[PDB]
This record gives sequence, structure tokens and C-alpha cells, in this order.
Amino acid sequence: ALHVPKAPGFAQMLKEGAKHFSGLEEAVYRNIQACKELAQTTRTAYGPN
Amino acid sequence: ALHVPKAPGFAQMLKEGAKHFSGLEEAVYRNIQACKELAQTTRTAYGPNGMNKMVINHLEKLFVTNDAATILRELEVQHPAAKMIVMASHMQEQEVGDGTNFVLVFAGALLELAEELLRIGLSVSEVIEGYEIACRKAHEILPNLVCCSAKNLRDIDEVSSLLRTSIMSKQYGNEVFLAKLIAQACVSIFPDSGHFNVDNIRVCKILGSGISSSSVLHGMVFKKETEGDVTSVKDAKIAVYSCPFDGMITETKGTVLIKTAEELMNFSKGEENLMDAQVKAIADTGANVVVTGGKVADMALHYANKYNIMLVRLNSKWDLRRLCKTVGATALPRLTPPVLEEMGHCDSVYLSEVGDTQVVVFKHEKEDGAISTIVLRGSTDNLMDDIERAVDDGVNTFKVLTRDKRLVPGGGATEIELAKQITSYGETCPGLEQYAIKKFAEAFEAIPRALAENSGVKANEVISKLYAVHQEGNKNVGLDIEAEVPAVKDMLEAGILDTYLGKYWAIKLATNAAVTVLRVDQIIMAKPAGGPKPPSGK
Amino acid sequence: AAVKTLNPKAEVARAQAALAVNISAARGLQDVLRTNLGPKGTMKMLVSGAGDIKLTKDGNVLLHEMQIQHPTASLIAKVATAQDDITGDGTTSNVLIIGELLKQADLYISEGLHPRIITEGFEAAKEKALQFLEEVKVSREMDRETLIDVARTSLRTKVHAELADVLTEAVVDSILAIKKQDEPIDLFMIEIMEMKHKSETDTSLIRGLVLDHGARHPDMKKRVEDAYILTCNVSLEYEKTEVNSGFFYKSAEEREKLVKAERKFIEDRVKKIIELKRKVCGDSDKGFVVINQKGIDPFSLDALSKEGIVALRRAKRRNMERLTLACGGVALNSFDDLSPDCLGHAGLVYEYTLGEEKFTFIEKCNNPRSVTLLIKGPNKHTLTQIKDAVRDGLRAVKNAIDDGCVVPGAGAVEVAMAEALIKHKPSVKGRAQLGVQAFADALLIIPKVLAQNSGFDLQETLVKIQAEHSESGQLVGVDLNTGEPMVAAEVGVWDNYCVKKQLLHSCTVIATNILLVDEIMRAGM
Amino acid sequence: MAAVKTLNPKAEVARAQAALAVNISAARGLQDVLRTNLGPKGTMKMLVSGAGDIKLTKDGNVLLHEMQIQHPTASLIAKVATAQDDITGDGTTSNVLIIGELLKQADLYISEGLHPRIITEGFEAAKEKALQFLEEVKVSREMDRETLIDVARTSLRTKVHAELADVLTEAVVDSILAIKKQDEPIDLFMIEIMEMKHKSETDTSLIRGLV
Amino acid sequence: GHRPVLVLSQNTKRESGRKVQSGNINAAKTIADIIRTCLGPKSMMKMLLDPMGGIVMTNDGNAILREIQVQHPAAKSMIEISRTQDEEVGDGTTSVIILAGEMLSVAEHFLEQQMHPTVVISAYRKALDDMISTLKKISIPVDISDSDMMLNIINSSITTKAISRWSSLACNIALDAVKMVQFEENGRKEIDIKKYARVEKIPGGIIEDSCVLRGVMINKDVTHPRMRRYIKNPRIVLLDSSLEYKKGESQTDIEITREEDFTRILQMEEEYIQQLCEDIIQLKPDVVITEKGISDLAQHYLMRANITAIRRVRKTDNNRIARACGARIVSRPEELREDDVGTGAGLLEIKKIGDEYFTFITDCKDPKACTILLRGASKEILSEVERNLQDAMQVCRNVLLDPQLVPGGGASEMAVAHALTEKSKAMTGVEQWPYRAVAQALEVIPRTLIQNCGASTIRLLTSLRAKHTQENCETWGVNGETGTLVDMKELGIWEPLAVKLQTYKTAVETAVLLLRIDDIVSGHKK
Amino acid sequence: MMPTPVILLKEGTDSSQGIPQLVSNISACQVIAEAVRTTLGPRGMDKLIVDGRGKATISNDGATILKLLDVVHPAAKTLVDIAKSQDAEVGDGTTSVTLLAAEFLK
Ligand SMILES: Nc1ncnc2c1ncn2[C@@H]1O[C@H](COP(=O)(O)OP(=O)(O)O)[C@@H](O)[C@H]1O
Ligand SMILES: Nc1ncnc2c1ncn2[C@@H]1O[C@H](COP(=O)(O)OP(=O)(O)O)[C@@H](O)[C@H]1O
Ligand SMILES: Nc1ncnc2c1ncn2[C@@H]1O[C@H](COP(=O)(O)OP(=O)(O)O)[C@@H](O)[C@H]1O
Ligand SMILES: [Mg+2]
Ligand SMILES: [Mg+2]
Ligand SMILES: [Mg+2]
Ligand SMILES: [Mg+2]
Ligand SMILES: [Mg+2]
Repeated sequence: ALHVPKAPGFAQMLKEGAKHFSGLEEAVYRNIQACKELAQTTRTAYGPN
Repeated sequence: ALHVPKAPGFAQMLKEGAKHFSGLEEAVYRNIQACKELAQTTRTAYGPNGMNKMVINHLEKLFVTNDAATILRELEVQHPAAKMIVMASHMQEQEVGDGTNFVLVFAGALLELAEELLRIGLSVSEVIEGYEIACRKAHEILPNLVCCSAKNLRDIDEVSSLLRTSIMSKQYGNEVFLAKLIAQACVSIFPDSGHFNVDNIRVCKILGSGISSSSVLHGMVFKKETEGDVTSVKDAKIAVYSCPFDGMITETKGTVLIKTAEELMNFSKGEENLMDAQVKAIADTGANVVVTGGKVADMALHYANKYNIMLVRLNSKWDLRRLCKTVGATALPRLTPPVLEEMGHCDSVYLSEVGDTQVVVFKHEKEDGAISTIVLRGSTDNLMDDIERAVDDGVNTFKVLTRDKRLVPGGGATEIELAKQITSYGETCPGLEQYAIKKFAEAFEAIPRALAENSGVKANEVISKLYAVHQEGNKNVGLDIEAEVPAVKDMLEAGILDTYLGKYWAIKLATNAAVTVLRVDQIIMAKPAGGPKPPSGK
Repeated sequence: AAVKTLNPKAEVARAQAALAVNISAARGLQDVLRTNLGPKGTMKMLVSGAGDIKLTKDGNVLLHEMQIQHPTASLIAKVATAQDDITGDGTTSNVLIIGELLKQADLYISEGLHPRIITEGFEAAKEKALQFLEEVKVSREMDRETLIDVARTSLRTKVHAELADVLTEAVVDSILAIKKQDEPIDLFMIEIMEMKHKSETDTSLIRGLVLDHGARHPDMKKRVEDAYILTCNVSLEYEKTEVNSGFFYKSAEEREKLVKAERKFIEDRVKKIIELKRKVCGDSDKGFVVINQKGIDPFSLDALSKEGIVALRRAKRRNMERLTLACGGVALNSFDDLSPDCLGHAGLVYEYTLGEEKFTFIEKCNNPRSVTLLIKGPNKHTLTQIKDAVRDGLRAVKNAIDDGCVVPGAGAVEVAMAEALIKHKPSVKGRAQLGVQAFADALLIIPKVLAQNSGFDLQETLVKIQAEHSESGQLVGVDLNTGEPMVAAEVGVWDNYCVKKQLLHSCTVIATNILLVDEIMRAGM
Repeated sequence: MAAVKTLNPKAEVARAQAALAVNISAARGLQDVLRTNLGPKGTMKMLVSGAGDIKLTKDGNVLLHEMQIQHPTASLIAKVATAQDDITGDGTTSNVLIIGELLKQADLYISEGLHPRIITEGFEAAKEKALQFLEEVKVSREMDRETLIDVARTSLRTKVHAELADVLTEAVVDSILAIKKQDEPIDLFMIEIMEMKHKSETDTSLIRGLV
Repeated sequence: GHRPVLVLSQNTKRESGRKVQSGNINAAKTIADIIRTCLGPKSMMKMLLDPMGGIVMTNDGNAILREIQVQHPAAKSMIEISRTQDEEVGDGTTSVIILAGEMLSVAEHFLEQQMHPTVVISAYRKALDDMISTLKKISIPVDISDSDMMLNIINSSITTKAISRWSSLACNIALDAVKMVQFEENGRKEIDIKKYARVEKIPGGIIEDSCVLRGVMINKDVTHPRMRRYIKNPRIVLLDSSLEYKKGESQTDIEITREEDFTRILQMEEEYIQQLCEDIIQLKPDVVITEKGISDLAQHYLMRANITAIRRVRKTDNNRIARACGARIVSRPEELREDDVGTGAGLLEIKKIGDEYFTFITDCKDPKACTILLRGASKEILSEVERNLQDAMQVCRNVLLDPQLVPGGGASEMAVAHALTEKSKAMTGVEQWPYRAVAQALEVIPRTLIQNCGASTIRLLTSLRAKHTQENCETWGVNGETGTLVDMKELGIWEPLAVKLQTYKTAVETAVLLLRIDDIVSGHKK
Repeated sequence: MMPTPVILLKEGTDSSQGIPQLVSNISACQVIAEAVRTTLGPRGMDKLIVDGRGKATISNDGATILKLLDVVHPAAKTLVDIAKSQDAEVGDGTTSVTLLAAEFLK
């Protein structure tokens, strides 16, 4: 009653180092966050100033 | 594609160290194999020709013996099924006192034949029911196999002849001498009242002279020394005290409050005079031996020496109680002089030396008394331990004979007769239970087979001869160990006899253990723990 | 996930993963406990870390002894523990029904159905099922025969057939001995004392008490024919002053006087006891037994033994009530005013010695309102198994007496309930009919498991029983010897009404709550 | 713990219902992953290799190859799908889904004590009946341009975006019709697939020659 | 050697700038997303694993938040505001978190657009004041004398919990307990349900058998079996001092020189016990409940007068019994008076439940304390039922203190949002944009209700907003089951005004607090 | 011999059976006798044994020499025990007992 086991099926068959992101919140929003961060890093060099 | 994952469900939920065995092959066959291994280990010690085993326990205390119960106790058994068989054997030992090796042999044979029956197709329930029916039939048959009864237990020759068979399995070379000793010891005990107490026989082991010098004493022996000057008393009038041989003190707290010089100068003199008066009052009753359970004060010892009183100190309360029983004295809780009924009497009390051991002997002269002591000589501690085990077996045999006087032939005659009758009964039973009944009958063959194997002859010819003779109509014919060729002879003439209760209880317990082991289908073993034993075992 | 984003060392299962984890755990528990159900079940061997052997068939004991570290298993274990604490039976059926409900619900959830509709169907089916159970119960006057039938139905499932037959008489007689008219039954008045020296079939019922301690003085009588019982809670040993008294003396004679005087408090109570004993019996015909909850020092023991009184010290706390109800005396906390009417009466007291352990028997009471059960067996695990079996039997008999109605067993009631639920399904609005069907198919697990454990197969046995029930309407169960349908009421296979109601309620509630869980979380570190 | 365990202590064995549950769980997991692939309304998956290469795909065979699985049943199903893709070139996702559903429906009856042999016999009978029905239901037709366009639509719409699928339909149909010889097997080696990386993804087309 | 020289100690990290604000707002959004799905009548329960090995299967937002551990300080602030909301009003714990997360999320937009956080905070406070005004405007009064309306309010409170199946029984239990606990003395009204409304959980039985007793129930039993376990109209005497013989605190030592002094001391101990028992008996009670031990001799002396005694009872239980049966706890029995004797209990029964003895002092007339006896499937189910009953009792107390009600199911959210937008339409400063942003961010509650109901968010929410653009539509929300817009004057879902006020205040103030923060510093020691 | 996943006794249990263990026991008794042979007769020689503490026990009595030997062989300990027995009962002959026992066995 102290450890949550891995769900049966694909969750258990996944390799040791592999990651599986699925669903709106887990995939689309995180990708959008990463792209927004990249644009933020490059933003300050835009324009003559 | 290189690993087989654990099956979903219970297999994944099992703890890290646990083990789960389910089904015939994984549980029942393994349990039967373990029980068979245990029985095989103990088998070679069965019978008069059985040989001792040197067993070293976890404390490096050496045990050498051919008593099956002792070997099992000193063996660190781990398999739960073998543990169950060991528990059955120990219950057999506690209930009767002999037949533990019979319990192991019968249980192992039953489980092996049950395994082969399960292999040929019979279900567990059918085998269990067949064994139960066959055990009931054997219990019904057994009383008809009784050959003779003890019919007297106050005699010496008859009791020795009865206990000779019991203590011939252990110490095969010299059983007549041990039989005589144990017979005398038990006949002194066992008064007109039918009740016989096993604990009323005390065994004292003094090293040096070889076991042929052992004797029986109508009294009691302590491996201690007298604490006074007097070392011998001729007409002892023992007075037993459970209190320390010293002046009593308050249980709350005692402080000597001195306010004047006179009290300070007189306190010690008054205390000494009080002790002297108490000791003289004790001595004036005629008591010339004083036995105390506590410490002895110096002033009390001096005043006892002044009045020629032997002092004996017994630390163990059990020793004090047994001395009171064997002398007839009452353990006084205070140091008051004993009244005439409370004063015990012993025909002779004296300090003596046996070998290098100093002993105090409370010796009677009558062939009676509540407690009798057997002094065991020898050349080794292990040898005396084995002799003590044989003495315990003989005493338990005498107790059983007091409980029930019926006897059955030994030497495998009873087992072969039982096998023949149970096989005959099984052939008349239609249905699948006949195989189980026949296998239960065949399991009785393991006793004469083990006896023949230990005696050094070929077992099969012995068993075939036993069947031939029993079919001829002789129910009292068993193995003859006094021959180099497979041969049989009548047990009744030889006097090789076994107690009826011993066989009855052994059969019942072996069958119960085998059936209970067979009833188990799944095993769930927790991860072993290194904890320092459960608190119940202390 | 969000939890792992906040707490990196967090274990989380979400939605479908949560359902999969819960249902897999329930299925594993069901697969383990399938073999337990019914008298034809298989016993298990349970070896602890210390090597202790535990042979058992009870569902609750098994659940407590399996080496499981799963959350859903913990929830189901708590439910079964509550079941056992209140009713004392049906834990295995509880686990089986929970697992079957979860499996049947998953059978529909995997096809896109939302669990909420399944739970609504479960609620409707539970209400209809409870109504049907109310309708189908058999109200009866609980005579000895019906109680024997119920006790048999429990014990035969728990232990060996012959041992069960003995325990039936033992348990039924024990309950009937202490039962009072229209008064709740106190099971604390049935002492369960176990010895370890004879066969399992030697278990019997003693119309009195058996105490696990004996007299501490060798000179006390080992057997008293006719005895007066004095149940007291008074210390008879030396007691120290609460205010740090201490003694002061100036000579040995003064010390002797103070030593003799300090015993007067205990000596007064011993003298009162002795005077009462002399008054009640002026000859040696009658006996006197003193059972004290507190210690008795050797001086008091010797003083009592010189008067021919048997004294037992450090008795159990419940033994005070048990002796007052059985022997019929009055438990005394002080000897301020003790009269002969406060003495109990026992028609036989004797001591039994078992190796190092001693026992005292108190039999031949007049109308013993408290009795004892003597568990005898060659092994410790046999004693434990028999103790659990008699606990189950006592609970079953008490429930049967408390509820004047009893329910036919052998799986008949579940078959009838399933048919009634199927008939009622069209009346349910919406897609909750799927939940109703799942509930009915889950209720049908009991006859299925009985057929499995009896060696038959589920399909044709179940369809034969269902067809027989539809043709006649009788409550037909499972005949574990032939597999044919059989009327449980006629043969005498009864189940407790309270047990069935508790199973329905608890199983439905826990299944509904588990199905609505969409996230197992562990972020407390 | 079993027969094999005694001889080889470091052996991993799953026997009887354990093995059945293991196989069915693996098949169900594969089916759960590939459920979202089926149909033109399916969802694209992003697969990242160890080196960091990004591969957006919807093909069942490609996803099976690029999934991070080490299960024996998964390997068997992957081999079956690979053979399907090698021969016919379509239906891998349907293969996985049908296998998983077959195993699930079989276990639905097996858990009720039914032996798997009966289920397999029923499978054989159903398979032969289904083959007969499929033979009876197929539509014999003249493979004109319109029918080939419809088939190419039905495949490419499930594979890619609708506009790209519309372009690729004309491209592939014209390419096949160009190299097709009457009453001769079609040699797919004669359609070179050369990729250039400078224009928009709708600029792919067919060249009546070689590049 | 030459160890490095530095200003601040090692492991003293520091962050600053937009990174800290983005991190704080993201942490708040994550906390909101943790429990977003646990809002509404169609919520899904969550299963939490205690570090001690326990399991908490709950739907309450506060329990879920307090059962998890976080490292980011903004998440800690969110947990703190959840606990504050739970303590202050009793419910709304999983709504304030969502509201605060949404407010911070919409403030991030303005933070990234060169707007100083002070302007945002000022706009937030203006919005909060106008929210308070609008809620006080759209509220409706309630007559607490009508039991049906109170039951309806409690039901609307508990439809989102797991006890909605037995809602009727739960509402009756909560209302009865709150009414009985209600008390007044010296002109000071008091409704203290945390001390005198005790919830006792006995696993087993059926939850339909749960009830509120007109008395108290403790897990105790008679000291002596011969004592009566069933008294019709008991007179109760409560004590919180031992009935034994005890040493004095002064160091007292005796010095015994005479023979009889020891026995005399023991006899005086017995006589002291007898004198105490006689002092108790002089009042002629029927049951004596003590907080400390009772000596066996005292038990005998009490039994001679046919008096049942219970030995050791906790302080809280003794106070609760005193409130229920009208007794008064007295330490020294010599000062015991007639007024201290507790009459008013209608029955004392010591029955057996399962394998335990429980003491009932039920059937009281005018009892000011109660014990809610809960029975159910298991321990976790009973814990969740107890939490739901706590929510119901808190809502009932809030309604009793403040008889104001406001529409539920998002109707209040949309009404306040529309009023805020209409008021902002006349604003001219730069502050109008964050003001309107908070106004529309208040619409997260109906959106979350629709999302949990499984309906389509965009069209339903647009239609709801269009409905609220009309004049007399302030009571239009959504169905948590069917996903349709209904008038809450017809559906009947209402929540106390105090709950909504506390929720809005806490959400806006948490947004302000986390907006004021910059330049996180960590690593130092106490 | 097969692994037998669950074993009968605890691991590390040593069992020796048959004629070879008896011959080994006889050899051990021979070693014990040889350890004291040269102390017999008017031409006997003493033995010096040093304990762990460093104390030296120079002796000619056979029983003392056997006691100072830290014998752990179960069969060899019998010779030490009988030497102690002979010393206790009589006081002389503690070498002859061991020599005779080992000679019988040989
Ligand atoms: N002189 C003898 N000849 C043949 N058999 C004997 C003789 N003495 C004893 N036995 C047999 O030996 C068996 C006793 O074996 P034993 O080693 O005592 O095992 P246990 O201690 O378990 O009883 C008895 O069954 C008896 O029949
Ligand atoms: N002799 C019998 N014949 C047919 N059915 C039986 C018989 N005995 C018991 N049963 C049925 O089998 C079930 C036994 O369940 P049991 O093993 O007692 O589980 P639990 O201990 O959890 O109640 C009962 O529900 C009863 O209806
Ligand atoms: N039947 C219903 N239909 C629509 N909305 C409802 C219904 N019942 C309750 N609600 C809404 O759900 C919210 C209560 O959800 P709950 O889980 O209790 O959250 P909290 O714990 O924050 O109060 C209230 O704001 C109320 O407006
Ligand atoms: Mg023997
Ligand atoms: Mg049962
Ligand atoms: Mg395709
Ligand atoms: Mg709420
Ligand atoms: Mg010499």
C-alpha cells in the first residue's frame, strides 16, 4: 500500500530508458511550452535594436 | 524478446522474498519428497541393530544417540512438511514415550505410496479417504492381535522381562542389566495406589566407573556438600525449611535506630542470643539434619555446628520439593521448630564421594519411598546421556503398562499381520478406495524391511518368509536378528513384545500427519526473518 | 504528469491506468481466493518469517497471511476485515463478488462506456437485489435442528467432515447453554481453551470453566467433589504502604515483633476466609475453592492449605464474570461483609496436569450461564484451525438466532437474484441496464466457483441450474457431489441472512467507489 | 519452483494460465497503443530515436518497429505485421487490432473454464466461413482510372493530410498506369522514389522520366 | 589551503526576473490541474497513499492537497490557501484553488506585456471589491425556521460528494446534529461542532443504519461485571479526579516504631477510600464516570450502593457527556452538589457491537452534544463519509450564521463576470484590461463543470454568456449531469453567500500575494 | 543431487555417512593418541602447550595434555572424555586409556 505499480499493458512493456508522453496536457501543451521558450530565447535579437 | 515478465495478478503482487507454490507438482510432490528424505535420514537408527548418530547442534553441543525424537530435536529442520512430521513424532514421544521412529517410518511410507497413487491417477481426496478407512480398520484389528498381558507390576522379574524389549532397541549389547535396574527403580515407586509418576524416578550421572557399576538407590542424591562440621547422620530427623537459615527481616525496610549507648552496645549481643535461642529450639525437637532453601548466615552455621546439626543447602525449589516427598517433611516457611508430623525421617544421611564428585545421600533402607534415584556410572558424558534416554524409555514403558496391560508381538510380527489383514480387507472393497487401502497395508512393510536392512540381511526374503508363516497361521512370528541369514522365529517365546497403546497411538499419529500433509494444496512462504526467535519460546 | 512535475519522486497512475491497476489487483485476489469457496475447497499452508505453520481455509486469515503489498488489496482486506468483525463469515464470497463486479464492469468500460453509468446500474441492481433477498428469506423458529444445520454448513466448509460433525454439536450446545430469552447473546461467556495432548475429535464442551492455571501449593487437594466457589478480587499477598513507611527498631526482639506485626493486614483477610469456610462446612464432606484475580503470597497459601482450601491466584479478568455466571456466586472486591450467600457452587473441581502446564476444571454446575470449549489437537496449527472454525460456527449460530430468518445456500439465492435482476432490467431507464447486467453476472460467481471447486465445469452446470430454477421456481443450488440442481432448503444448506445482506451492501459500495477512482497517487515524501 | 527451475536456477518460466495471461496482456497493450492509428481520423505519433532523429508517422508497421518493446508476444506480432507489410503493404494496424481482439474475446471464454482448443476449432470454422463470405462479397470490376484513384484516396487519406493525399493520389495513379504493361506483372522497381528538400510538401509530383 | 572567500554562504541560490514570476504562476497552475477534475457532481474520486501505509480515497480538494508534498514555495502557498478555505467556511476548497490558478494564469499575460505587477494588483483589488458588491446584490434571504429549505441547502452542498446516494439521510443527520449543538449562554451564541458533534466510525453494518444519537457514545465498559449495564433514568455524576489512594506532592515519609502502625496505615487508606465513596453516594447517583482510574475497593463500595462506574474516559468525551446530560464535572467529591448531578439522560445502555462494548447515554432531553454513529463498508469509506458530513455540517452552520444564499452551478460566476464587464466598460485607464481579465477568468467554474460533465465547452459556455447578457438571468447555470443550461431557481442548487465571499476573497488575495513576489532566495539555514 | 528449491535442513549442514566416516573417526582417534604417545613410561617426555594468552603448561600427565588441546572432532573428543574419566575415578593411567582405545580402533 506504499507503491503504485506500473499499469498492465504498454506501460510495463516500455523499455528502461524510454519515455511515453500521450494526451493533450502531456504532449501538446508541453510541446507548445517548449516552442514558446525557444521563441523567448531568440526574441530579444529581433529588429535593428 | 529476451525476458519473461511475471504473470499479471498475484505473481506481481507477491512480496520480494516470498515464495508461492501451487498445484500437485509444485506443492504435494515436493512435500512428499521432503518427508521421504527426513524418514530416510532417521531410518538407519531403527531397531536393536540401529546405529547411533553423532549430531552437533547450533551450539556445538554434541549428541550421540539412536533415539529418533532426540535426533529430530537436534536437527534444524526447515521444510514445513518435515516440520509437521517432526511435530507428529514429538507428540508421539510426549503421549507415550516410544515409537517415534515408527511414526517417521510409517508417515514416510504412507506419503511415498500416496505420491505413486497420485501419479497413477487417483485424486488426493480418494487417497485421503482410503487412508482414513484403512486406519480405522487397523485400529479395529489391533486389539485382536494382543498376545499377552503384564498381569502383575509389583514383581521384579516380570517387570524386568517386560521392559527388556523396550530398552533393547537402545543399548542392544547390555539390556538385561539396565532392565533389572529400571525394574527395581520402578517397583520401589508405584505404591498400592494405581497412579504412577514418571518424575518420581531421578537419574544422577557420576563419571568414572563404567556403566556396569550403576546402581539404584532408595532415596535421593545431591551433587553438593554439607555446609557444617557434621558430615554423617545415622538416624536423621530432617527438618526442611524454605526460608533462608537466618533471622527474619522486615519486608518494607529495616533501619536500626540507636539513640543511647546501651542499645548500641547490646544490639549485636541480643541478635546473637536470639539466633542461638532459635537454633537451640530447633535442635531440641530432635532434628539433627536441617535442609534450607536459602543462604546460611555465619552465626546460624556456628550455632548449628555447636549443637551437632548437619546443614544442607538446596538452591532449586524442585530439589526441595522432591526431598520433602522422599523424606515426608513439610517445607516450613519460617524458622520455627517443626512439630512431630512436619519432621521428616531418613534412615541414613551422609556426605560421600563417588569418583571425584562429592555427594549428599538421603538413603532409606525400606524398599519403598516416594522417590527413587538411579546413579549412573560411565566413562563419557555422552554415554551416560544415552543411558539416561534408555532409562526414560523404560520408565515410560512402565507407565504405559500401568495405564494399559495389553501387549502385541514385536519384531515386525504385528506390522506384517496388520498388512496381511488390511490387504485382505481392501480386496473386498469395490471402488477406487481399494488402491489406497492396499497401499496403506503395504506401508506396514517398511517396519520389517527397515529391521532387516539394519540387521544386515536381505529384506525381501525376510518379508516373504513372514508372509508365508503368517499365511500358515502363525500371528506371532517376526524377524530373528540373531542370525546371519534371513530367518524368522516366534516372538512370544522370545519375549519380544510391544505395548498396545504405543502401537495404537503411533498408527493414529502417523496416519493423521500423513493425511494432514496430503491435504495441503498451496504453500505461501513468507520471506525468512533473522529475528532473535519469537518471544513465546523465550 | 503534474505530480511528477511538482514532486519528482512521485508514483502516479491516471484514468485507464488507474482502472487497469485496480482491476488487475482485484483479479489477482479473486484468483487466489477462488479455491477457498465451498467445502470442496483446498487448504493452504502459510509459513511466516519465523517458520510458524498456519494451515487455514478462511478468507480473512488467508488475506492477512498472503505477502501482498498492494493498495487495492489493502482496501479489499479492510472490507473483508469489517465483514469478519461484524458477521464472521462470507469474506471469501466478499472478495469473489468484488472481483467479479470489477471484471464485469471492465467488460463494458473497455468498450467506451463511462463508469458512472455502470455505478448507476449497480445501485439500481443492488436495491432490487435487496428487495428480492427480503422476499426470499425463510423465517423460522430456531430450534436445535436448524441451528445444527447452519453450524454444519459453516464447519463443513471450514474443517474436516468428521471434525465438523463434532464441532456442530459442540457449538450448538454451547450457544444454547448461554442463550437467554429475548436477550442479546454475549459470546464472551464461551471460553475457548485449547490443550495439545489428544486427537482433534476429542474437542468437547464442558458445562463450566477450564482455567489454564492450578494451585501453587503442593499440599492442596488435587480433586474436590463438592465445592463452594469464592470468586474474589482481593490481594492476599504482602502490600507496601503507599507513603514510604519503613520500619525503625533498636533490638532484635523489636525486629521480630515488627516482622510478625506487618503481616496482620493480610492475615485478617485470610482469617475471614477461613472463618467463612468453617461456617459453611463443618465437616470434610464439602470443599472450598478460592479463585483470586490477584496474587497470593506463600504465607497465605500455606495458611489456606492447612485448612483444606484450594486457592487459585492471578485468574483472568473475564473469568470473574464467567465464574459468577456459571457457578452462581458473587465476585467480591473486598471481604468487608462476606456472607455464605455470596459463595458459588460447583459440583466437581479437579486439576489436570499436561507436562509443565496445569489446568483446573469446574464442572457439574447447576445452570451454567457460561461454558467453555476444550480444543484438543496433536498440533498447534490444528488447534489454531479448530479455533478459527469454532469462531465461525459460533458467529453463524448467533446470527441465525438473532435473525429469525435464514436464507437457502449452495448458491441458490444468487441464481434467483440474477434471474430477478435480469427480469427487472427492462424497467431500468437509460444505459444503466448494462450495469444491472454486470451486477447480475457478478452475483452469478458463487455457483460458478462452487462448480469449479467441485470438479465440474461452470457452463453447463450453471445453465442446468438456471433452467431448473426457471422451470420450477424453487431455490435450487449446486450439488457438490453430482453437479445437478438441488433444493438447498430441503437438504439443509442454510446461509445467514445478515451475511448475505452485508455482502451485497459492502461489495456494491466498494465496487462503486473503486470504479469511480481515476488516479492512484503517492506524493507524501 | 517448477521442473525447469530445478535444472536451471536462473530460468524464467510462466506456465499455463500464467503464460496465457502474459501473452494476452502483451497483445492487449499493443492493441491499446495502435487503436489510435486506424482510419483517416487517427492521430499522428512522434517517434524520437536515440540519436534524436524525429519521425512523424501513422503507419502501424513503422510504429511497431520504432516502439520500445522487449516482449516475446510483441515480437511475434511484429513479425506477423512485417510479413503483411512486405507482401501486401497495407493492413498492419488492422492486423494488430484483430489479433488483440481475437485474444481478448478468447480469454473472455477461457476464464470461464473453457479449454483453448475449443476456441481454436471455432476460430478455424469461422475463418473458413468468413473466407467464403469474402469471396462472395468482393466486387469484380475493370480497374479504370477512377477506381484506382478511389483506392489511392482510401490509402493516402489514412496515411497523410487530405490535400497531400489528393496530390499523391494523382501522382501514384499516373505513375502506376505509366509503367503498367498489359497482362504482365508490375515491376515496382521501375518507379524511382527520389526526394528533394527545398519546396513545400504539396510540390511533390511525377516526372515522366528519371531523376 | 586558502579556502575561497565569498559574500553569501555556499548552497545559497538566487533567481530573479521574469523567470521567477513564470515559475510561480506555472506552479500555481500545476496545483490547480492536480484537482481540476474533482469539481462538480460528476467528479471522479482520487486514491492517495499515506506515507504511513494508509490509503485516502477522497474527493475533497483540501484532503488531496494536504496529502501531497511539494518543494516549490508557490505550491506551498496554494496548499496553505486551500487549508485556510477549508477551515474558514468548510467547503469550496477545490474551487478556490482553481480560481487562484486561473487568475494567476491570466495575470501572466499582462506580466509579459511590460505591465508592472502593482497595476495588476490594483485592478485585482478593484475587481474583488466589485465582486463583493455584486454577490451581496444577487443574494437571497433564507428563513432558518423552514427545515425543508435547510435540507435542500445541505443537499446542494453534498450532491458533489460520495454521500449523494444517501443524501436525504445525510442531510437529516447534519441538520439534527447542528441544531442540537447550537447553544447560547451569557448572551453569546455558539455553534461549536468540532467539540460537541463527535463522529464515531464503526466499520461494518450498512450505511443506512447510520444515525445521530440524542446523546453520546463512548468505547467503554463497566469496571465490574456485576454492575448494571442498563439503567432507565440514570442520575449521572462526572469526575475528573482519581478515586484511588495517591501520594501527596510534599515529600512525606512515615517512621514506624510501634507494631500496629502498619496495619493502622493500611486501614486508614481503606477508610479514606470508603469516605470518598460515601461522599459520592450521599447524592444518590446511578452512574459515575471518571477521567482517572477507580480503585477496586472504590468499585466495591460503589457497587454496594448499586452504582455503575466507568473507569477512564477522555477529557473531550467527559465534556461532551456534561453538555449532553446536563451534568457538571467536579474534581473533589466532597464539594459535589445537587446541581452537579446529571439528570436529563433518558437511558444508559452498555451494549455489544461486533466484539467490543460501547456505552450509550442516548435518549436525553434537550441535549447540547451529540455523537454521529457511522457504520459502513470499511474504514476508508467511513472516513470519506465523515469528511462529507463535516462539509455538510459546516455549510449548515454557515447558513445558520448568515441566512444569505446565492445561485450555484456557475450562475454566480457568470453573473458577477457580466456585472464586472459592464462596470469596466466605463473605465478609461490602463487598469481596465486586467480588470476585465479577472472578470472573464471568474468564468472558469462553469467551464470546469462543463468539462467534467463531458459536454462541449465552447458552445455551451458561449450560450450561457449570451443568456447572462440578458437582464433577469442571474440565476442561470449549468447541469452537472445533463450538461444543459437551466435556471437555478428551478434546479434548486444554492450555496451560502459566506462560502462564495470567502472563496473569491481567498482566490484574489492569493493571486495578489503571488504577484507581489520576485527574486526567490533559497538555501540558507534557520 | 538436485537443488530442490525448498531444502530440508538449513544450508551449510554437513553430513558424512558410511564406512568412510568411521575410518576417518578411527584416524582422528589415532591422531589424538599420537599427540600423547611419548609421555608414557619412565623414559617419557613432557609436552609444552601454549594457550592464546601466552601461558605455557609443561606437563607429562596425559589428561592435562588432552585438556589443553582444543579438540573439536566429535569422535576425538571421546578419548579426551575417557582420559578425564580415568583421572576422576582413579587418577593414574590417563595415557594408557587413550593408547588402548586408539589401538583397539586401529
Ligand atoms: N530382540 C529383538 N528382535 C527383533 N526385533 C526387535 C527386538 N527388540 C526390539 N525390536 C523391534 O524394534 C522396534 C523398536 O524400534 P526403536 O528403535 O525402539 O524405535 P522407537 O524408538 O521409535 O520405538 C520394535 O518395533 C521392535 O519390534
Ligand atoms: N454441503 C454443501 N453443499 C452445497 N453448497 C454448500 C455446502 N456447504 C456450503 N455450501 C455453499 O458454499 C458456500 C461456502 O462458502 P464459505 O467457504 O463458507 O465462504 P465464507 O467462509 O467466506 O463464507 C456457502 O455460500 C454455501 O452456500
Ligand atoms: N447539480 C449540480 N449542477 C450543477 N452544478 C452543481 C451541482 N451541484 C453542485 N454544483 C456546483 O459544484 C460546486 C461544488 O463542487 P465541489 O466538488 O463541492 O467543490 P468545492 O469542494 O470547491 O465546493 C458548486 O460551486 C456548485 O455550484
Ligand atoms: Mg523405541
Ligand atoms: Mg464461510
Ligand atoms: Mg492502411
Ligand atoms: Mg463543495
Ligand atoms: Mg602413571
